[PDB]
Parts: sequence; C-alpha cells; structure tokens
Amino acid sequence: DELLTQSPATLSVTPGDSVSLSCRASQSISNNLHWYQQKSHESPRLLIKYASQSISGIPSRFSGSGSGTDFTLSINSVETEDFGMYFCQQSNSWPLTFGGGSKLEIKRADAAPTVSIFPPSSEQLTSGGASVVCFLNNFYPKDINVKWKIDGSERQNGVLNSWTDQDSKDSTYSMSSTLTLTKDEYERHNSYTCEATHKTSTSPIVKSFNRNEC
Amino acid sequence: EVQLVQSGGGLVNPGRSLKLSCAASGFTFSSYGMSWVRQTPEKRLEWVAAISGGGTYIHYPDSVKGRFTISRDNAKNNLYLQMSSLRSEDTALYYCTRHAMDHWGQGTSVTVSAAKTTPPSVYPLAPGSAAQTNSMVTLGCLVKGYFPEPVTVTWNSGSLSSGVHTFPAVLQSDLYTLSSSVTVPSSPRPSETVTCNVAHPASSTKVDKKIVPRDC
Repeated sequence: DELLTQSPATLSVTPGDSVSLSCRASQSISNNLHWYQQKSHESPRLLIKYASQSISGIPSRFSGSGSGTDFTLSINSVETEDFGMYFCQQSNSWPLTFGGGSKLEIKRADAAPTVSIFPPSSEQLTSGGASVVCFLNNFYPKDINVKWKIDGSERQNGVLNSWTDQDSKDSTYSMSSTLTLTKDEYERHNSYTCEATHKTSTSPIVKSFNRNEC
Repeated sequence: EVQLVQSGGGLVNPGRSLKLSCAASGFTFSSYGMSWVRQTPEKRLEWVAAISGGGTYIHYPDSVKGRFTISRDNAKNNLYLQMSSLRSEDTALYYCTRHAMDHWGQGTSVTVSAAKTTPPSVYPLAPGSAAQTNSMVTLGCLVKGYFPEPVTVTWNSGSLSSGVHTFPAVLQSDLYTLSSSVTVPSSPRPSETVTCNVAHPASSTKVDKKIVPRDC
C-alpha cells in the first residue's frame, strides 16, 4: 500500500530507438518489482519478475534493473510489436500495488488533419436537437486545437471532444468535436466554423457552412 | 495451455451484488494462489483479492474488505468473486491471474450504475453536398443517447473498412454519444449506397441508417 510512480506517462519513439521506463517506489521494496506489458485489446502479460528476471521466451532487448526504490525497464532496439502500455507491480507488502503505467507510441512523420464539417441531420432537428460535427482526421502529432465560432464568435460551452488511439495501420490520430445545441439555438444563427490549429501549419485549417446550399 | 475464462459481469445497481467466476484450465489448480485484479476505465490496475492454493490465507485491500469474498473450488477448478454493497467506483474489467500474476484471463466487465438500458438514436451526417471537393467524400454517423456500452458500428455491413474511424463514447450524464466517419471517393456521392449500421447488444437493437452523399 505504497505508491509506484511511473515516468514517463507517454513516450513516442521510432522503431530501433532505445528506451528506459522508470518506476519509483514510495518505500524500499527490495527486488519485489514485476513488469507487465499490455497491448490494445489484450490482457497484461508478465515480462519481468524480481526487478531483473526476464520470463522465459521474452526476447533479449528487454531487461530490467533496480533495487530499493528505483527500477527501470529498458528495451534496446524497439520493435513495432512493442508499442503499448507497461506497468510495474510491487509484491513487497499488502495490498499489492501497481503503477499508472507508461504508454509507448510510434513516432512517425508529421501529418496535417483532413477536416470535415457537418450540419445537423433533419431527423435530429425533428427531435429538436442539433449536433454540429467536425471530424479532424489522420494527423500527427496528437496535439491539435479545435475552436468553434458561431457567426464569427468563439464558443466553448457545449463541445464534446473525442480522440481515437494511434491508428493500428498508419500511426495517425483522429478526433471528433461536437457542438451540441438546442434546435432553436441552432436556428438563431447562420455560420458555423470549425478551425483546427496543427503543428503542420502556420495558419488554422478551417471549414464553414451557412444556412445556404440546399 | 493455461486458460482462465471469467464470466458473470453485467450492469448492477449501486448497492446490488454479483458473482464473478473464473474457470481454470491447463494446470494443477490447487497448487496455485489466485487473485482478482481490475482495470478501471482510466486503465489503472487495482488488485482486489488473493487466495492461496489451499484457500486458507486470504488477503484483501481495505476498499473491498467486508463487501467482497474470494473463494475457490479445487474440485471444479473455479475461482469466485462474491461482490456485495457495490459502488460506482467498482465499475471495471475484472481479471484473473495465477501467482505477481504470470497468467491473466480475458476480463469480465462490471458496470455499476443507476442508468437504465436505452437504445441509440442514429443520425446520418451527409456532407453539405457542396462543401466537399474531391474523389474523397467523408460521410458520418452520430450515435446518441444509449446505455450502456458497447455499440457496434459497421459501414455498409463490414465491407467498407478502409477509411473508417470510430471515436470512443463520451458519457454525457448517463447516455453515451458516439460518432463514426467513413471516407469514399465521390463515387459514391449519391453514386451508390453507403449505409451505417449499428447494433446495441444490450438493447437487442440493430439499426440501419442510409446516408449516401444525399440531403438538403
């Protein structure tokens, strides 16, 4: 019932790079520190037991070290099959405690988002609701800023933002920004803008629709 | 060889009880200590309880002491978790393991909530069929106000898998909202059918929503 703190929280690395994942115990645990790998839609799996014993069949690039309060899990030339979550667990005392984990992400070339803006569907309006949606697809890095503007003014109240995990197939990220509004609120105005600021650019990527083209 | 297959999770009200079961396979059950370990939705692992091969010597963290009971059946090779006086904080994927755990089972999801099962409202998002340009039109589907998880969204009955992005669910006070998007060449634009299909296992709902780069 001691704290295991893992750093870094998130790491972006290119296959072939070397990495060190740290796990620090709030109290000396001897060598009672075990490491688990967890990949998307899989259960955790034992990589290393007692600070440095790799479990049989684990490949050689993986190795662990530490004692007392500082442990590190080193991966030599990272393979693509290595990206996922890593966790440390202590068996020193009761209760058994776990670290928050460290996420390993595949660093790839920088990519600007492809943004799509959609007005509310008529079926939604008939229910008297209006969701304006903006898809900001396949970008890298993960940091992106989205801003809504209704008739040129910024609007923060009401936005739900959702991000995917690294695409399995291309390493990019996708995000959906939804501006939820009452039916009547929606009809009080004409222009809805979705503006994305991404590292790939100096100026904002922007898409707009007015109550105009039917 | 070693297999651990968990079962019994489901939606239960705050204060109810539930019985999880773990079927061991491929080892001498008896000689092994077993533990329950849960993963919260924020993906943190919490150890819940441990039982010795002989089932004498039990340990529990304070959070669960007196609510949960770990038990094993050395004859039938079953590990059991009796949960009671359940709280919203016990909502997680509950795993197994054999003793640190060297083998994990698949997980059983347990959701503790007061919300009642509610099917989705599926809404087609057809581009402002002007506000586009190329041989690459992105259509969408909004899947609002359902409970609980999950939902399965397909683009044209699985066919269209290239393009598609399904964004995780966001809990907007006891209803989830989900969106899915698809990218096809402006053939089909009305050129053909594009249909988003959603199934809500928990509500026995199958819904087909025909987009097609339509509407005004």
